[PDB]
Amino acid sequence: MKIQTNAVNVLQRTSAYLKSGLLKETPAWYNVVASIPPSTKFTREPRFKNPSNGHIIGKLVDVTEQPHANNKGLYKTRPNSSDKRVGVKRLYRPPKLTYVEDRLRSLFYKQHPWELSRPKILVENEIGDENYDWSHMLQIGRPLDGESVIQRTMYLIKTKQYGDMVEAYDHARYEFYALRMQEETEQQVALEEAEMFGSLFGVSAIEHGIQKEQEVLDVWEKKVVEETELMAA
Amino acid sequence: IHVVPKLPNSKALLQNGVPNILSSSGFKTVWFDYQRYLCDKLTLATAGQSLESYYPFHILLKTAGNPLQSNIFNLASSIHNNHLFVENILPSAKTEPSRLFLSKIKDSFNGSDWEVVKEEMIYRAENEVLGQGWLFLVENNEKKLFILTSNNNGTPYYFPRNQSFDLNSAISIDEFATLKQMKELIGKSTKLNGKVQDWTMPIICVNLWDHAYLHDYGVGNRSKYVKNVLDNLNWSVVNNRIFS
Amino acid sequence: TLAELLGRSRIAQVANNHKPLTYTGKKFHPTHQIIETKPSTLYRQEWGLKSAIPSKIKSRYLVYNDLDTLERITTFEPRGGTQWNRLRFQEMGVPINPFFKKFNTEIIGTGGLSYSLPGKLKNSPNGVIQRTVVPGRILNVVKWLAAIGGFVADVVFFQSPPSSFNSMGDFIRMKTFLFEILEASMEKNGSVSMHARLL
Amino acid sequence: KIDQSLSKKLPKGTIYDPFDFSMGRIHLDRKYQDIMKSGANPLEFYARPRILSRYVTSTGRIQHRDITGLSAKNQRRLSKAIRRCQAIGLM
Amino acid sequence: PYPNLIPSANDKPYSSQELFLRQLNHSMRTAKLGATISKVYYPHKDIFYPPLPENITVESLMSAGVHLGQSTSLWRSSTQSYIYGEYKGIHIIDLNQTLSYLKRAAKVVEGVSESGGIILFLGTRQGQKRGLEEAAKKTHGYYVSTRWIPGTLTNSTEISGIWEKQEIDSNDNPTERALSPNETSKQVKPDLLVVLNPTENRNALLEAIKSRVPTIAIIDTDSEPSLVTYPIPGNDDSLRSVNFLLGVLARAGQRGLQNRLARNNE
Amino acid sequence: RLNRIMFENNIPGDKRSQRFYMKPGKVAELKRSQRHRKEFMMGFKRLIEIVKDAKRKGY
Amino acid sequence: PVYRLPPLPRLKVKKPIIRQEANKCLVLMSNLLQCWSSYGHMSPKCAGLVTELKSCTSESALGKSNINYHAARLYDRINGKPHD
Amino acid sequence: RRIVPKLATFYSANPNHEDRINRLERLLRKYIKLPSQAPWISFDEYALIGGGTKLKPTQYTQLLYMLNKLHNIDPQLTNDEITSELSQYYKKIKTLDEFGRSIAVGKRKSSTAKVFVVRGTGEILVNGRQLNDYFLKMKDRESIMYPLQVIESVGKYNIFATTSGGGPTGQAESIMHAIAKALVVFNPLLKSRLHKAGVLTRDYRHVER
Ligand SMILES: [Mg+2]
Repeated sequence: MKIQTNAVNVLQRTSAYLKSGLLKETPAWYNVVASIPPSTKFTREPRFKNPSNGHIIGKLVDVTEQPHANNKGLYKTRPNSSDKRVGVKRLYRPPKLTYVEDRLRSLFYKQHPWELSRPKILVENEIGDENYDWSHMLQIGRPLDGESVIQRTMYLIKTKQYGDMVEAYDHARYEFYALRMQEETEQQVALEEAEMFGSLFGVSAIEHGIQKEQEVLDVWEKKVVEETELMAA
Repeated sequence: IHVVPKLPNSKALLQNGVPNILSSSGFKTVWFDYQRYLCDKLTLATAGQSLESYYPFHILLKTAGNPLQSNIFNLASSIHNNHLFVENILPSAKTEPSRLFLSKIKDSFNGSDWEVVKEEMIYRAENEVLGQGWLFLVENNEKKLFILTSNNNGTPYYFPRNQSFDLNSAISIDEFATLKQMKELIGKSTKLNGKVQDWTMPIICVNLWDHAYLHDYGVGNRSKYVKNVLDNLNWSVVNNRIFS
Repeated sequence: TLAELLGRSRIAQVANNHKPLTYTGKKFHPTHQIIETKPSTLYRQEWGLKSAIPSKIKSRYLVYNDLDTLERITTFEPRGGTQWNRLRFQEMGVPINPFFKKFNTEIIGTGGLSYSLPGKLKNSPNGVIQRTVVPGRILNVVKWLAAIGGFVADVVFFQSPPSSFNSMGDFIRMKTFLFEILEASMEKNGSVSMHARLL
Repeated sequence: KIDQSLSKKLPKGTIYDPFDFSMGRIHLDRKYQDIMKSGANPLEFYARPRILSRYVTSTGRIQHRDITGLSAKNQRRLSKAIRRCQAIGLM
Repeated sequence: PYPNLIPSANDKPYSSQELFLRQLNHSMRTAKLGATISKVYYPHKDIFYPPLPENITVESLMSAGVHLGQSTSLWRSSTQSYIYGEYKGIHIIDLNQTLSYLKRAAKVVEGVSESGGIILFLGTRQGQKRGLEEAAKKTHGYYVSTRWIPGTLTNSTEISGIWEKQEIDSNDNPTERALSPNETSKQVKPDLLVVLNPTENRNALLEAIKSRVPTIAIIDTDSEPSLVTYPIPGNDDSLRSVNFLLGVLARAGQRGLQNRLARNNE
Repeated sequence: RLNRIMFENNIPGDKRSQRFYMKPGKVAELKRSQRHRKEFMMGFKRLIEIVKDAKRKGY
Repeated sequence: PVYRLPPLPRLKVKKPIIRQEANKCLVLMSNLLQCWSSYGHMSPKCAGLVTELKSCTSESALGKSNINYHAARLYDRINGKPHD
Repeated sequence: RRIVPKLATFYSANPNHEDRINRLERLLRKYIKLPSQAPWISFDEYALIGGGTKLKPTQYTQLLYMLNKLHNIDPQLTNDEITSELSQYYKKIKTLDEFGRSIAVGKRKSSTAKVFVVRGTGEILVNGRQLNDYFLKMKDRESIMYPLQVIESVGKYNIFATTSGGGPTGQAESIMHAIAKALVVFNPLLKSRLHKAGVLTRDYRHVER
């Protein structure tokens, strides 16, 4: 769509109306818009750095800055055909944001597919209210999930307590297991202790599933019988 | 996050505890540490879930019927109970029982006096609560006040989680028949969650947990502690808890 | 900066995946992260994704692939079923150790299905529970196959099937049985193989 | 007994939902129902009528790429191999 | 308090209505005992307790999901300068720019409300009525959420000419003066139009251009920025993000109105 | 079964098409037309599947 | 392969096919006639069918798709047309 | 001073309807917790106060839905606010005579009948004549007896029927209708059952060229 002119210049056209006398009374917005001008450039703006990983956008390494033989043993003595092509488009293409955590988020849930069955709430409470010390995994205001493992891993890396991401990730994994075993034992023992004092529950999870299966299976029986009778004819 | 509520006159509570019941280090154990401990555990058990948006009373009502969430229920119960108890022993926010409260005592406890019902409550707590629990004077939908003793973190609101019977030890056929009737009534509900209606509400709550009396009284002497509690209730709160 | 917060944001916490949302092969374990909403946010179609989910969705759970697509929709399914299987397993009590002391993609131990340790007894008002009883459904005439708590398990009989089996036939699944879950291991594919016995 | 189409066999070791016990599951299964789909060059099988008789019809008509699902290059190579096999007295 | 309720007799139990009032008494006093909830998002509070424009951070815009732009396959490249990057197949909106544009637009709303001008809140997506109504009511403004009749501005005589009009004083107090038919028939044009979903409201934007009304809009990755006087780059698809931005603008308008009443009471 | 074989090998269609001679340009344009119609039906079916999906989710 | 279409004047199915549920009466009648063909006329081996037939045809002897609406409603949204 | 549109919904299609719906929604939102347990104005009468020609049937149904929700709030817990807002939208028992008789009139075709039903022992006179004398067809007598047979009260009532006009069938069925109407008086709880029998419905059919 053509860059529109008549939405951002309402003040100028209104002032022409007022000066000519076509409009008698000044509108209520007139002085407000006069004191707060709209942005009227509507330009494409280049970018020179990827915000996420800090990679510089728009630098060409020269042959002088590659004085050493490449992996195939050949020196670089002249520019290649990629260096000679103007790369202005990269300056305007919105950069792809990248985080190592995402590679480490994919791994965790490949190693623990049943951690995907733990429901997650994506509704944020307030990102500014978070004050976490990742020296430990449990945090007040957070659940225990894969992100706890990964944030602890990143903490361990940035403090150089481990040099390799693999070892930090494994350490975080074992702390996560330590906490999960405690939680599951807490749940089981809480239920056991509740039953030992006369807690009378109604439908459990197993009975819930049984009743839903029954609801589905009744309709399935009816359809099967109807289809068999129809097929016979 | 669940946070411990701020109490009226917190400075005096930290300096001199509750007069006639608790010392400063007793009230610190029962409220400024136990309630903090419970709120931290509830936060860790409900953070990142729906329950984090609900008050402990609503949490315990929501999780009362789900067997696997019992731990959350326990926390949500104790927290709630621990503030029902503290609130009605705090010095202030000379209070006396209202005419309506004593009238309902005479209409419930066979026309008995309040002191006699207090002694009955002492006896009930002494016998039917081995170890940890809660003592309640509760009002049912029949306008009847009766004494309820829960073990550990049973709730006074929802009868299937009262936990008024210790099934670790032997029980009388009367208690077993009561459990059978309650199980049948639970099964009688049509709701898929399997919940029932229960309009019982607590009027008086006493914390029989070791966090309340152990430091100031000792391993025994919980009867003395309960007596001190019931002789020194905040009757403004207790009178407000009864529907007019 | 905004980039660091985005890397730490809740959408970023969900690992990228594009597995089909309508898989019709074999399901051994969850493939998609279950997304939950509170009742208050569901009332306002708010799920923490880019776009409001349609009001038709009354369930509080979904799985999704893409926040937005060329079709101007979010690719999602209003299903959170795999959590009820896991919890049902937790109700059974049968346990399944690599949870004790460059990257390996293989499932580690149980893939988060259960963290219960092997040797423990379930006290009950009767007494110590000797064996775990669970309702189930015999599936087909075959070790038979039974649908128990969201898992397909192998049924072994004491002596032989009863007359109800061949009386009903392919409608045997309509009636509920009681099973003892003997054991539960997990194989390399990530599938749990429970062995039970009819009672 | 009932027709096997109207029934659903839940495999062994697989998790399931109550939905799987329904006509919806069977219907969804119906709607959502090799050597050349690899680095192998089909032009090396021109002397192997058994292999490349799988990619023809009962009458011998080469199957369209919509059917075979091969890449364009491997479709072209497979067609060349089949035609060469037909010419050299095989096939 | 509760008229036409007949209590029960002490002999007989509580009735259903007595039980309701009893549990209400419980709810207001003891149901909230045990713990206070902190740092938890409540959807209604964006509407009734929106922050001031000066207190908005990038973090609170991000928690509302304002940064989540359209799919990269639906990009309108004229929005290139508003974009921070792409992540998970969608464009991310630069929230620093969103904050700057939002403060500018909020100041425009405040200035127009302080001048006694007419402010119109337009949003025609499903669950936007509550926020629009509350923004209008706290700015002494106007809103539409059902449908924008094309020609509502450029053909105001044929559409809005029949509805009633009213004379009001400096304090916005109805004077109850009798208007002439000629006065009633005149166009009453908004001084400011704010549209929450400008992509589905091109008619309103074009009418505002023709009728020369300054406009504010939430500009997503697929929306044309030049069609509005004061764009706000942000997510127009999420009710939380939309309500956050709308509540901010409504509070700015409320502050302008309060200042106007303050000086008119001095 | 035999008739399914016949249609699956386009034997009736080939026999009808071999009845009369068609100029190679007309053959080429008919071929282009038929291929376009097939691809149009494939795209139309994809769009209808998207419509059914969106309807089910509630869009 | 994905075959995207050009901008269409419409998105409409010419003759949408519907769920014609078969009449129970006709199925019962066919089963009864098959029974009489196999086991003889007025056979007692399927009197039940006769009864059922009599019960189902007693009062009455015989005992639309929405795809176009949703396709027209959603075409502009899903067609993937580039922005104006 | 300033001329501004009166309603906050002025720029909507039907501002009056939206304003009224907003007030009703506000009340239904303030008092959402109250439990629940109606001659509302007609569509035209609502059109006068709402959109007039702009008013749409779906809008009127929305109005009725809101008004019904508010009205169904438990009467004991309603307040002056709801009732005040709702009021804007709001739009001889028979007995026996001195002789214990229920008098009723029925019509069928061009026939009319006036019946005196008194408690008795199943006697009946028609125009002062025995039933079998006046009505020769048995099916006419069965028609006359049917309402008493519905309530199993043949043998509990004396009937003094008086007919005129039309022919035997018309007179017998007008007596049937009149008897049913008269019988309702002795026990109103049976009206429904009589209404279910079809004997309280006046047969409209008449000779039409
Ligand atoms: Mg958008």
